[PDB]
Amino acid sequence: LTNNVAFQTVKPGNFNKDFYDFAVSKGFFKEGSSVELKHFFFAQDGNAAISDYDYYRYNLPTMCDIRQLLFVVEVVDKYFDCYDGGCINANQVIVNNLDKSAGFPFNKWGKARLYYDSMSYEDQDALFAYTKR
Amino acid sequence: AENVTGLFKDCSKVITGLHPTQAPTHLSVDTKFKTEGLCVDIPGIPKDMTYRRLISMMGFKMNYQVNGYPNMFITREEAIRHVRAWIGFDVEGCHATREAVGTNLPLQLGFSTGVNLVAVPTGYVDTPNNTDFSRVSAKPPPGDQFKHLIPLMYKGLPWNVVRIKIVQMLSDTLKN
Ligand SMILES: [Mg+2]
Repeated sequence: LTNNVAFQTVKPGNFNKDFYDFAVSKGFFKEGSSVELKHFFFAQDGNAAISDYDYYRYNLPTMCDIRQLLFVVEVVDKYFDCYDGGCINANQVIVNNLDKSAGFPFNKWGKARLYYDSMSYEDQDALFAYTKR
Repeated sequence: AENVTGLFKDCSKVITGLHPTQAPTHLSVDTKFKTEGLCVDIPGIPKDMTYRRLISMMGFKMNYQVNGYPNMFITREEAIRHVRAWIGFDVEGCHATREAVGTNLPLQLGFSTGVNLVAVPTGYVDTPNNTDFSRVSAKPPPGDQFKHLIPLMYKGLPWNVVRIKIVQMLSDTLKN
């Protein structure tokens, strides 16, 4: 999109020295003991994002045994017959935390509050009806 | 004759006694050279130049009395004055098998602190050159309640790591 690739890095964590001094004062963290420190804030260097996106190479085309699949789909469906679903109008959705990111390119002009707050119920129902075709 | 002790009981499976030279004591020499309390040089049979005899270290009972040395067992009053230094201790061992039989090898080490180390079976095998601290093959005790040790025959550790771990554990437990 733009003329230079961005390299994102991941900073290390922060240390709470008072609690560590407390815990060693009360006799924790002994050598050879069972409880210890195993959970840290690991840092990453430059080409971290792409080196993790590259992990999709384990996804390969897969052809399924169509008949046994057509049976197990019925059984799985039967595991799922105690609930109720169906479309609902715009004025019945429940959004917790209307203050998260809105994806790309929208995140250039505010959080999800903006778009969930600048489109009347008519526009939302019209958008649904549109994607239904 | 004679009262003896399990101390240094040569538990090797081999059947022949020792040649006078390269025998540690008198009892260990074979019977050929033995002619009334003395050994006689028979150049007929020569000396083996390779042999591995696993030695036992079972009952070591020290009550020595010297001046510049502090005795290693204390009474019931002095041990009371010196609490804050008490630490439990218990060991679970194994048995020697294919090259020698008769003794125990330590395998697990507990402490009053929750730590449990575990070592590899080693013993003090002697050799025509000298004594040698080397690996030995073993097997758990046949007691059924000891079956929870069968996995532990495939964990470490070389003793040169284990004793360092012990030193550091005791250090950071009793330094204050
Ligand atoms: Mg025990």
